[PDB]
Amino acid sequence: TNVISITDGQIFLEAELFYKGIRPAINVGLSVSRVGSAAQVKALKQVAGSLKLFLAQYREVAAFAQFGSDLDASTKQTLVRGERL
Amino acid sequence: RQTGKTAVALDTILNQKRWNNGSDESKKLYCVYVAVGQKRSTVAQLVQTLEQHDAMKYSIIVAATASEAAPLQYLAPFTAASIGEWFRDNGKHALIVYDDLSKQAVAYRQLSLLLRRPPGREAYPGDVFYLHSRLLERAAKLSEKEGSGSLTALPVIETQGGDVSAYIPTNVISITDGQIFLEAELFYKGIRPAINVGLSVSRVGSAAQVKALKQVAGSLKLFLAQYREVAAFAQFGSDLDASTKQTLVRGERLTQLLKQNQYSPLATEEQVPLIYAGVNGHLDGIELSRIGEFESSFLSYLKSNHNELLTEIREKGELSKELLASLKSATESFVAT
Amino acid sequence: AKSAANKLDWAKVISSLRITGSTATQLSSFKKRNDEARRQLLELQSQPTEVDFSHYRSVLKNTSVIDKIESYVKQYKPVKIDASKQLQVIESFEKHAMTNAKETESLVSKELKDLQSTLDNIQSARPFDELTVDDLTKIKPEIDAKVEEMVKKGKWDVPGYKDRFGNLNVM
Amino acid sequence: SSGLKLQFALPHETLYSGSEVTQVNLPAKSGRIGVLANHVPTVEQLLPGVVEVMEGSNSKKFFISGGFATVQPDSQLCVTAIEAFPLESFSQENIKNLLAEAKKNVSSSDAREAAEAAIQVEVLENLQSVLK
Amino acid sequence: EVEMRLKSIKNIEKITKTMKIVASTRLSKAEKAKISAKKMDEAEQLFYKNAETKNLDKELIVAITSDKGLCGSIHSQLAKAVRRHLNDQPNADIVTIGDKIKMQLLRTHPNNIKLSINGIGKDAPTFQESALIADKLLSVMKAGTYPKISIFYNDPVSSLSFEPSEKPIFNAKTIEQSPSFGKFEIDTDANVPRDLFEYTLANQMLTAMAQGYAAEISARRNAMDNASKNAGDMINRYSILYNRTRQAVITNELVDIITGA
Amino acid sequence: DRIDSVSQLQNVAETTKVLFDVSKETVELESEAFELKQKVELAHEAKAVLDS
Repeated sequence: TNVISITDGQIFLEAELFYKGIRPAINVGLSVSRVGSAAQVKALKQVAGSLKLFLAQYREVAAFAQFGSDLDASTKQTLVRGERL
Repeated sequence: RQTGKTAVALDTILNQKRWNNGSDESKKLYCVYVAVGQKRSTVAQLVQTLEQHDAMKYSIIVAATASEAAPLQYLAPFTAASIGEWFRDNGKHALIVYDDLSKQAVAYRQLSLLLRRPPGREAYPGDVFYLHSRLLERAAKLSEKEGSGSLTALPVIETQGGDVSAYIPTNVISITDGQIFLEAELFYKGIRPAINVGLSVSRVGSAAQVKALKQVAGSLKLFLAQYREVAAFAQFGSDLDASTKQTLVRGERLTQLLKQNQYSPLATEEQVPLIYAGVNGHLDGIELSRIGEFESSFLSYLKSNHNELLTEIREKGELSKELLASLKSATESFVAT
Repeated sequence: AKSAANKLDWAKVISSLRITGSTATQLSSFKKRNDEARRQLLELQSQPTEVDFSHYRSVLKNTSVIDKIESYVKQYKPVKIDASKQLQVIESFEKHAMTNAKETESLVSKELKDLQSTLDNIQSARPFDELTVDDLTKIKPEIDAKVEEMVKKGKWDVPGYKDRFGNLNVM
Repeated sequence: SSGLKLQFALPHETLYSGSEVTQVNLPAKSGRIGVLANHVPTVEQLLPGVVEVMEGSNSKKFFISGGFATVQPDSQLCVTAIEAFPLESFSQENIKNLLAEAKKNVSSSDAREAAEAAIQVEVLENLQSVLK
Repeated sequence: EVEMRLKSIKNIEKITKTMKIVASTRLSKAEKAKISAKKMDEAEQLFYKNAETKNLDKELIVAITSDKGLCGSIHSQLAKAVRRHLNDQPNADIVTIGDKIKMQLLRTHPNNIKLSINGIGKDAPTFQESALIADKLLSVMKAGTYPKISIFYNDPVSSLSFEPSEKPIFNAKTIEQSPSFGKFEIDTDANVPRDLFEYTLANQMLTAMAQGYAAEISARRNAMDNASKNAGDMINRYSILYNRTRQAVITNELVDIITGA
Repeated sequence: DRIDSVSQLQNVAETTKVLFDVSKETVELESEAFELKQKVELAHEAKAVLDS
């Protein structure tokens, strides 16, 4: 807890995503760099704005795993976007 | 934390206005709350709520601030014990409600682990049970040899995460004779009271129960236990028949009903009425959500229309079969208008 | 005895099968109940319309206004008056309601008598076998005219003249 | 609707669904059903023959071993056959000569079995006949 | 005992995943069959629409269930309709199809089940197997003489929006003399009515069995799916409890060791 | 059935106007509670001044 709070951030690279084979497997929801914008590169931010929403939507919509046929088609495209990202 | 079990205590105290505020010693239960380790602002809130509803006329609230020192908090429950002795020992039936006693335990922890005494189980001081008993065991109901007075106690313990399974919680639940468990979900799920009816229990249901709630509504008490068991199985099972579904709907309306709103103590007048009407199909036919006002209307109808029968149920001490029939007539009237 | 006052309306709703659909009578019942509710609320929640000058002023040793406050309180014994201005509106409403209800009740009694007599002229006064056929045009004044009218223009058929009867072949 | 629609959807795999055609001539139970266009309201159980479904394009010939072709008033020929057949896979020599004769061994069974297999006795001849 | 609970739930989850794979394997075939079967039945339905083929009026009782023993509401809903038919028409003969429907039909009326054939839901709905089942039905006890027969068959709308819905069958008498059968003509020599009755039974049965196998494969992907969700939730809860218990045990160990020191 | 349509009106003429009056005059009696609320509010105001 002290390591997290003292740091100006918490890129909590949980093991689970690493266990899916991923070498650099950060967690999408957990990482929140407070002063990142002041160090962000604008061109990247231009695209990462949509990346953040895609990740949040993938997390929000992967709940309906066993009811995906009836899921909204736009939600299916959002899931496709989350998977691709 | 912030479960308002303190508020459950406060409402319990406020009932020392429908009997104590009269003149009846036999009805007198001179409550004495406690304040063991609470933010002094909460103390002010308690004092104001006592004065406005006119409770401070019957409640001595010994105080121990969080800003106050540890020995003060530790000795406070002993002070409440002393006050309880001074009252009950005189021969009048009195009551007590210790405040959050978890703070008292933390104070005993400070007193032991800070002076020189080696710590015990759960890192807390070894004699936690000793202190807790010496508090609770003071309360009793002496015989006519000692004046037939009593000092009924409602010690309040606190956990983390609603933990029933803890050293202080479980050890105390061995000491106290009754338990009323307040959850976290229900505390945000469905009830301002949010008292886990199934989890809650008291070691004396028959002996010393509201003669209205047992002498006539003893079947209603067994129905309370039965409907609680019924709602226990109401999670994901299918619809085997209609009997289970009917029990579920009626008991759920009953549960949405039974929560006595905060600082609104008004009881020994139509207690049985909820279960009796549910089994007799008076309220159960109403919509579940609408009961939130239907109960109020039924109570007011009993008050201004069934005034003789309702007042008798208050005073006669039992809801007789004849009074049951008159209440059935009043129930028909409530269903009608 | 406020039970009886709404008892009549509760009984009426119990028998309002002919009175169901009251568009502006349930609103009046709501107004009457709201008046009683506010009256009970004023009686219960509000303390006495008085001053606890027996001791409370003494608790204020140098109030220097408890005398003035009690003076205003006693001099404000009648803040205002009641308004029982219903003295001709009540009479006119009563007249309209009573005349209409009396007309309704007399009409209902007359309907009861007419139904009873017609049934007495039905339970044994429907000679379905030996009544003269053309006497139907006597009992039904338009039967003769329409029957002459029906065949007169040229059409010899009517819409389902035998809907419940048979036409039959030779056998 | 102009033309004539066919619904050739057998219990194995549906072939045609309301497609337009100029002829669907087929071997009915009482005869040869040469319904070209529109046809009339009459549906017939069919006999093993050739259904040269003449679409707007050429008439594909497939020796079909049974069905019923419902000539719905909408020039719809609901040919719910029991078997499917190509214009090329339904055409062969050795497969249509030895299989029936080997099946004639089954005809050596008891009376009801022979009564059943009497259909198979001439079943394979139809395909080799309509293969052209 | 929490560890055994977590591991047993994990094993049940693995078994559920295996059942899901088996469900996919069977559902591929069931859908493949139902695709053509629906069109096959629509072909003769076009005639039943071409001629209003209402059947009026020894009447069989039927249900739809494949060779599996219930999945959520696959067998239960059909069993309820079977019990309703048994109450309404106790003298109605039962056609026991597959296993679960066979067992449910044997339950109500012993004198109703006229056949007991098992393992119909072995795979996709096959034309020849369904046709032979019908031909045996068309030969067993004069089921053609059965004036009416209602197919209490699954109607899977998209995933599971179904029950054993009841429909009529146009029989030998009800095909020739239908009121709008004057539209489509028949031949005295061709003996159309009997053949139309038999083939209508065939198309209805094949389409209904294919739809029911697809719907129960759905019950193997829409009832075990709920069971998979329950296993996921229980596994998350148990994993939380065990991870908390291990951490708390280590912490209490450190506290005890230091408190000793 | 005509008799039945007349049957409901039988025991309704007894108290239709009685209800018309009971729900009218008792509701008319609310000016007393209004003026009493006025005096009680004046008492609350002055009592609060005294409490201040």
